[PDB]
Amino acid sequence: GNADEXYKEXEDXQERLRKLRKKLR
Amino acid sequence: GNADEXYKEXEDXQERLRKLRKKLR
Amino acid sequence: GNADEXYKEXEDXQERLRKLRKKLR
Amino acid sequence: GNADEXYKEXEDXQERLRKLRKKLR
Repeated sequence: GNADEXYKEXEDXQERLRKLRKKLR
Repeated sequence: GNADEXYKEXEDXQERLRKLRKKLR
Repeated sequence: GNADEXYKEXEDXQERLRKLRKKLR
Repeated sequence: GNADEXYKEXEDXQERLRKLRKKLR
């Protein structure tokens, strides 16, 4: 409903930050 | 300096999302 | 329970990013 | 360049959290 939708959005943000840290370093 | 400090803050936010996902699930 | 807890955590992350953007610019 | 692009990505993530808070509530 919105539990899985949110979870998915959280892990997409975690992964975008992982990526942005690989860009900076 | 500037880069190292930004890198560490991005890691901190990534780690909070990692914890939020566990709290959600 | 966890609806308000999550909401609060989301707005803290939004505010940390606002802050980090004021640091960069 | 480097700064402008990082600034814009931080703004994009901030805007996603802004939207998630509305979806949660």
